Amino acid sequence: TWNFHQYYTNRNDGLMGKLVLTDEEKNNLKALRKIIRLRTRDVFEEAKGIAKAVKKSALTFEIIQEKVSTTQIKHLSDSEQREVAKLIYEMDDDARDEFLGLTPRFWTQGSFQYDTLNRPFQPGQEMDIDDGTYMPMPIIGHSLLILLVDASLKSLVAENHGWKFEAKQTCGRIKIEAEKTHIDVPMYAIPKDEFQKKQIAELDSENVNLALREGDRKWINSDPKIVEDWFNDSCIRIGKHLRKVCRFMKAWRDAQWDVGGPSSISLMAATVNILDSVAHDASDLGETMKIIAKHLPSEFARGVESPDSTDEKPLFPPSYKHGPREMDIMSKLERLPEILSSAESADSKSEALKKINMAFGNRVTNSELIVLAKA
Ligand SMILES: [Mg+2]
Repeated sequence: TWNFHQYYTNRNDGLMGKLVLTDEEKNNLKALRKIIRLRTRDVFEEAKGIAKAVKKSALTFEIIQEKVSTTQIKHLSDSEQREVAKLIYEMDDDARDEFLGLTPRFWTQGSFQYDTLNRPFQPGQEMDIDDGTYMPMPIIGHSLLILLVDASLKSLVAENHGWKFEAKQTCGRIKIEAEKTHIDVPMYAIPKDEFQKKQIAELDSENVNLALREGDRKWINSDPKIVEDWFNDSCIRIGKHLRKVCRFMKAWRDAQWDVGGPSSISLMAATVNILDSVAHDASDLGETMKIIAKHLPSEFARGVESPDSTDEKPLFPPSYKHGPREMDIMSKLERLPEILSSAESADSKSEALKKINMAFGNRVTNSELIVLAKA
């Protein structure tokens, strides 16, 4: 019978040592995010410069266009530039007024904010950085904001070799395969007055709207602060070990799937439900990971519901809604406890390391992190 606590938690050779990024990596991602923010704000200032020239000495559309083709918005297709120029021209005094006072704001979400960003494992796997841009509007164009953020990202891509722009449904994305990193930029709309009033010092989820790229619906009520709050709360409530086991389950997914698998947020939600309803010992994360693995299939089978009550879709669908994908996820889920149990009862440290590395991959190599269990 073996103990795997050091295998999991050691910050040098242990799994945690292999997943957490160094302060340098962490700062390179902050620098990249700062770059994206600066360019977004700059492109908005250029566009607003044009619009301000429109409010002032009213100019012709063909002139507006000529000015637009000189700003970083020149990194859009000639048709998109046409769209931008148009929307800026067709603007009424009011919309233009509101627009000239709009300055985009930013707030990061996902792993990087939760502090659960794992070093990518298999080739193709990358670091996900979601940095949302919030537009303080009342209650302006959807297309105009989408085009301005798009123009910011494409303008940054036109400056760097190996960078790519991908237009996804809930965001515009910048990929950097060579650096194994990618940054999504979802756009939200928030109430202006409440934003200013709170600034002179939390908004209301009911008024935080996520813009959708295509479809009949161009906005949906979605606040990331809900999930962030929920996880932070669950972290204080459960303990410092929740983030660790969440990182471990995510690493497990990253090791069992080169691409795909259950979302990290479903694994997190389930893991928190388990740690909330089952007794465990934080001074032994191997035992805890065994409990978690043991209760995960039963959690994913019943279905995992988002900690956001406004979310109508679940993080993971229940059993009677499972297709090949969810059945595959249930296959691996049900295969993990057998691996931890097998590894626990190995015949040597090296074989225990071999068996336990069947779940998280060959990342931990030091077999001395595994030790005999005390009576
Ligand atoms: Mg993302």
